[PDB]
Parts: sequence; structure tokens; C-alpha cells
Amino acid sequence: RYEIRWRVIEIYVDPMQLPYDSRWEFPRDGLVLGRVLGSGAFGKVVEGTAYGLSRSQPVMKVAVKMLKPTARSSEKQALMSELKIMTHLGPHLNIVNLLGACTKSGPIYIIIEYCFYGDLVNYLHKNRDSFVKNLLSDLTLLDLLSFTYQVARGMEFLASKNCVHRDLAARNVLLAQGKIVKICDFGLARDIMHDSNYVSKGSTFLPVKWMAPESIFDNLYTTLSDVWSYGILLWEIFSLGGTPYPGMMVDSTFYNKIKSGYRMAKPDHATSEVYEIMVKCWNSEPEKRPSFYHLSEIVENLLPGQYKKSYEKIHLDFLKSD
Repeated sequence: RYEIRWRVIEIYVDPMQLPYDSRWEFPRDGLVLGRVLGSGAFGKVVEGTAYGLSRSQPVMKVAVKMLKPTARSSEKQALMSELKIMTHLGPHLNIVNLLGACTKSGPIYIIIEYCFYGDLVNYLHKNRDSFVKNLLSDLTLLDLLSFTYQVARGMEFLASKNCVHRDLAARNVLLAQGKIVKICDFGLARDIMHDSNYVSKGSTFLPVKWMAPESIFDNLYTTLSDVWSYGILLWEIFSLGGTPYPGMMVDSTFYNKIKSGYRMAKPDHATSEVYEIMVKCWNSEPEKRPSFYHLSEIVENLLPGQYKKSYEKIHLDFLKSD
């Protein structure tokens, strides 16, 4: 069934034992549902308009997560668990934030931030052929570095909450208005049983091409394994939406080849400094990989100083907005 891939370290936190703060409860007729943004095997994410959800934005475009009407009660529980995890984590500029929920009398709706530009993969495919003050407003290398920095800041936030993503990839990174990057788990809009990014391993389907060796062979997921996935994500960005390990099929050969030390070559549009970051993220020893805090420091030094000021002004607006 559908279940968010995110996990919080307590031994993992059991989301069914977490409380649901009813302050998030939003009346159902305050929500008007629109077209689908992504439809998967267990549910979908649709556009919506929320009335009175924000005092500063009395009429606000949102996104809404929901299951199929045939959802079993155990699938309903999984959606509540994701809802509880999001309230437990709290908000940050660079994650798809929870805004409210409809959990009384009927299907569970999770109301989340609407991201105008969609996922990063489709955004890169849209602007591949076209490849300072307008970086964070409505491609160039600076755009790619802006994406690189904001993902690091978003993952630094998740890491600071002892949260492991476990499916970090460009398909799970959305772009909102102002070119603000927002990490999420968009698995509800996918069918991992019929998606070439997910490979049958054991009794499930896993994003093997994005997974660190310790996650593949030892089922160990840590923030440092997210850093490996972050390096693969950077390959996606600077290849302008390319598929990792192009031409190679995931089989027993692939696992041992990566374990033996094979790594992707530099993407054509990556700088030498950007590729060195990816190489660091792909260290076989997880403790040699840089933390997301250090990654944010490294990438920030690759961007113009005025970008950092523009970022924090947007960040400030986010924190002051209610």
C-alpha cells in the first residue's frame, strides 16, 4: 500500500503512536478540488483552492493528497501517519509544507503547498534546450546551483529533525513560485511497480540507482545515505534531467559494480567543483561523505554573495508569513 518513505529516528519513530494536532483540521467545504497533478496506484495529488486556510491569503491555491475511494482502512492509517510525521517535523522553506487536513467524516485530505513549476525533472526537460537578481523570481548554471543549494538547505532541515528521506531524487523535488525548491515524497502520484526508476528487489520496488551501497546490501538508511542520493540528484540536475547510469540495467552486476567502486562520469554541464561534490557524496565509507550542513556551506560559496542575501529575504518572508 501507499506509505511515505520518510522515517524519523527515535529505533525508528512509530507514526501511529504520534498524536494528530486537531489545529490542522480544515472544513471540507472550504476546499475546492481541481485537476490532477499526479495519479498513482493508491491515490493522487490534485490542485485545490482553499478559502480561509491562511489569514494572509484568504483565497489560496493548494495541493491535496488523497487515496482512491476503495482505500482499505490500513491505507487510511498510512495517510494519517504521513500527516502526523509532517506536524512532528514542522515547517521549512525548502520542503513541501503541510497547510491543513480534512480527517473527519470521509476520506483524508492532506492539504500541502502548491508548487507552480512542478517537479524538477519535468522542469529540466522543459528548459533543457534553452540552457543574477532574477534567479529567485518568476536555464543557466546559476539556476542549477540555486537548485543545488536549496536542496541542501531542505535536507539539512530534515537531518536536523533526525529524519531520513530514503527516496531523495529530482522527481521528489518540486519548484514553487519564485523558483523556491521544495523537497517532498511524491510517491502517491506514482506506481513503483511500473516505474523504471524503481527496481524489484526482495519483496518490493526500490530506487536502486539513487541508493547508497549500505542501503542496498545492508538495508541501512541514514542521513549519510541521503547524501549519496543527493549526489545522484546533482547528477540529474547537471545532466538537465538525464537518467542516472544511462544505458546500464539494474541487475546483480550493477550492485557489485557500484560496490567495487564504479561511479558516473562528470555531467557535461557540471563544473569541476560541482563534480567534486558528487564524488565526495559517493564515498563508499558513509562517514567520509559530507553532512548537509557542510554541503550548504560549500554550495553557498559557489554562488554569488548577493544570492545568499536574496535567499534569506525570501526565507525571512516565509518565516514571518502566517
